[PDB]
Amino acid sequence: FRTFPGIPKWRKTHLTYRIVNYTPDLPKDAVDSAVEKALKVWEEVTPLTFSRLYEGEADIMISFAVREHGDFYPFDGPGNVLAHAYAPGPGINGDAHFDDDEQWTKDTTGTNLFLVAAHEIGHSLGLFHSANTEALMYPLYHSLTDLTRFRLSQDDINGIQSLYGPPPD
Ligand SMILES: [Ca+2]
Ligand SMILES: [Ca+2]
Ligand SMILES: [Ca+2]
Ligand SMILES: [Zn+2]
Ligand SMILES: [Zn+2]
Repeated sequence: FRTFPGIPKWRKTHLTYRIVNYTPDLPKDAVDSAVEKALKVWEEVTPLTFSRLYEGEADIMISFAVREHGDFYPFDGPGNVLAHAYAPGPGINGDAHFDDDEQWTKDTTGTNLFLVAAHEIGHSLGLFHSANTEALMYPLYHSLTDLTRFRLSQDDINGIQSLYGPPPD
């Protein structure tokens, strides 16, 4: 595992999230599930908790965008960059943007939302790119057909617990 410079991390244990908009690619409740599922992955191995907001600014703002959206890093059309997120902090920090020029799916027939979400939210919680090929933080998005087999790798667990520790009890 690897962490950002000056090891940015949330100084609080309870974080809020907000799904700013929805993609035409999927039913709305499939986006919610993917996100809440992605949150569970991290929540389970740390004392971190999450709650949802539908107004105001949440710690982690989630949205779907195309090309040039609200920042200095415009998306790039089909394929390649799938999504991007900011390390812990105020404002756009912790925020996660997803490229809609991809076909987001609940399965592996295009770009699986849950898988990329899990990855991006890694970045939101302070994790950088791992060198371990079997890790979720590894920069390689494979069309991991076997979602049925997915398991957070010990490397990812090590890295997130380095910042927030194991669950309370
Ligand atoms: Ca934020
Ligand atoms: Ca792209
Ligand atoms: Ca699309
Ligand atoms: Zn962006
Ligand atoms: Zn990444």
